[PDB]
Amino acid sequence: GSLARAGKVKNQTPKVPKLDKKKRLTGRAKKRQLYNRRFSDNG
Amino acid sequence: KGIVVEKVAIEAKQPNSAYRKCVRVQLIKNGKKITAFVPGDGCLNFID
Amino acid sequence: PKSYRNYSKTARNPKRPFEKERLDQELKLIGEYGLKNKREIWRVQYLLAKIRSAARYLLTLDEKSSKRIFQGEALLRRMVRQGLLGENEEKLDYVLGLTLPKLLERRLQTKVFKLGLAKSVHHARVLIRQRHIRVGKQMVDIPSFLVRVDSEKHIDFATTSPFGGARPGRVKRKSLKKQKEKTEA
Amino acid sequence: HGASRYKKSRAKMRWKWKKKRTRRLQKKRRKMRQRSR
RNA sequence: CUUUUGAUGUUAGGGUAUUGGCCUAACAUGGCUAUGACGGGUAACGGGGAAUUAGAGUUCGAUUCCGGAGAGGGAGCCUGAGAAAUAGCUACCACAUCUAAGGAAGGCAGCAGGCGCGUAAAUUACCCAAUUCUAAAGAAGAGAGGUAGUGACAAGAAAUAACAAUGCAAUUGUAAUUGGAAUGGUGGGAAUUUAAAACCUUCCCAGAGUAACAAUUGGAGGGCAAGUCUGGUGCCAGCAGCCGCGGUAAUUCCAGCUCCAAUAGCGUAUAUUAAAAUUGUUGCAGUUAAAACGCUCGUAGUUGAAU
RNA sequence: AAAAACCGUAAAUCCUAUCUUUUAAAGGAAGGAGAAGUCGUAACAAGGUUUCCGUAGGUGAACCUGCGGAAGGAUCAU
Ligand SMILES: [Mg+2]
Ligand SMILES: [Mg+2]
Ligand SMILES: [Mg+2]
Ligand SMILES: [Mg+2]
Ligand SMILES: [Mg+2]
Ligand SMILES: [Mg+2]
Ligand SMILES: [Mg+2]
Ligand SMILES: [Mg+2]
Ligand SMILES: [Mg+2]
Ligand SMILES: [Mg+2]
Ligand SMILES: [Mg+2]
Ligand SMILES: [Mg+2]
Ligand SMILES: [Mg+2]
Ligand SMILES: [Mg+2]
Ligand SMILES: [Mg+2]
Ligand SMILES: [Mg+2]
Ligand SMILES: [Mg+2]
Ligand SMILES: [Mg+2]
Ligand SMILES: [Mg+2]
Repeated sequence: GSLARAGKVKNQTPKVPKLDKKKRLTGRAKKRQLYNRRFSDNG
Repeated sequence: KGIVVEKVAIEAKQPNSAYRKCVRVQLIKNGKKITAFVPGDGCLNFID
Repeated sequence: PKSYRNYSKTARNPKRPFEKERLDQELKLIGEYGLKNKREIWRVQYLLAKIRSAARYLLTLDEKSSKRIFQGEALLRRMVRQGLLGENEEKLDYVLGLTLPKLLERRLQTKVFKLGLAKSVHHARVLIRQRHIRVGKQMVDIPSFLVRVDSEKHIDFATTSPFGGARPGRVKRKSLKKQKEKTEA
Repeated sequence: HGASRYKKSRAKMRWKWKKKRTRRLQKKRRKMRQRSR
């Protein structure tokens, strides 16, 4: 039948590159940051 | 493991409306034939 | 044949992955004691559960029974030696009142922070991992080391550390080098 | 399907007529199997 | 069901290392069974044990130790204290080697290694130094055994920063800027370890700033923690274990940003345990949801006043 | 020593006889799913002949009729 429509929208969407670097913290420092954001500034 | 024999399209159940992409496979182990679904947006044309 | 050395696990998963209150309480504890994952909390919970199970089983057993006397004295001695019971509450019924902050207070990290000697609990963890700390003439670099009662008065800097009377590190020596060739030419 | 036969809460075909239809079919099958023996 | 051709016993012998229908002759008609015989199936070697469970239970155990069986499939045999032995011998069935065609040789379910099979599994390495065994018993030998190579089966510990000053919303905190200390990972050389093989530990030299020495895998409607944010598509493409989403406003598709979870780990498939008081002895239901035999008698079974 | 005979232990091959598993097929006849199909209107209200059970006949189809039973009835009542 009409199985030539496969992958229509994937080829339709226009490509866009990603942002530059924005490195993140890993491990114990990340948990420290989460703790400070969720509890320290709130009272 | 198996060898691809045919590509087909299958209807969806009644409240929905689409054509799902599948292949027919003959198994190496015992020669039987099964039907398998190909997941992904355009993954069917990865298959010959 | 197969080797005759064995092994065992030390932690367990919470059976209910997205409970709000448990998650908030765990974040409390992690931020208070400066830990890395939920695995550390879970391993301490495992240890405490084993202790409590032994205590319950002994407490069901008959008063002035032989098994009760032997195993209860052994367990109470272990608990008081670890620094968890005290002096006026060694009765096998105060074992069932032990909480998570009690055990989690005996880590070398918390002790190094509380004994002055470090500005913060994170600073404390960093110093332990860089070979700066001794526990009685033996240098230790593991923050989960649990300190016993008779060993908490011997925590100090290491003799091979720049903070404990030795040569300075790779940065001081390079700065002094560069300064020397600057000032001699 | 014991005493719950002939239970009617959904507008289906009557139970005894379905029974009769099945019996007619079975009689045909028996005759055609006997003819080969 | 078994019993003509030993099935159950008695008598006399034979044979064996010894008892025995183990075998031979004569005699008798016995032996087992609804408390399941005789048969069928097992993707069944049995235990010590393993997984999960409050207590009961359910499911696994080819595989470190113990016992049994076998060496392509069957049968027979020599030596010897010990074998119905297979890196001992003799035949037949299958497979296969060399050849001057007359003939002669064979058995990896021992260690490596190859083909095939498949979703599914490592080096044709070093050594007798340790544990032990054999001998004409210090001194020889041992793919038993040990050592290394491959190895995200499984298990334990544990980095990817910390601090100070200055600015800045609230003593904090840090989408920031400055500046000095502290450290392994990494390269070289040693002291050691080891059959002057390599790990590990310990010293000396060099050596972090976008510390580019740059963390991932799945998700964000509900169950279930986390976005009524932008662009594209328009019942198509696709998503979704389940309910569901998709016709211009798509919180669910395809992307960008941001958040959430676990984290050197995280998803998917099949099987199994709890959840399941949905197999119920503890502990289920049977008027109408599934389910009291049409009715009575009756053997086996289960249960039976007081002294 | 070669070589024979006999009573035994007995691989192997063949012919029959059952049994277990897998499998071909003219034709016949069920079930499930799908699509806007054709014919009627049997059930749900007294559904326009109250419904239903066992049995026995008949008819394109759903169904109709005889004999005995029930209320889960449209009657807890003269
Ligand atoms: Mg019923
Ligand atoms: Mg006889
Ligand atoms: Mg076994
Ligand atoms: Mg064995
Ligand atoms: Mg073989
Ligand atoms: Mg043999
Ligand atoms: Mg052989
Ligand atoms: Mg061999
Ligand atoms: Mg091998
Ligand atoms: Mg594997
Ligand atoms: Mg030796
Ligand atoms: Mg001698
Ligand atoms: Mg999205
Ligand atoms: Mg279960
Ligand atoms: Mg259960
Ligand atoms: Mg239960
Ligand atoms: Mg029930
Ligand atoms: Mg009755
Ligand atoms: Mg009517």
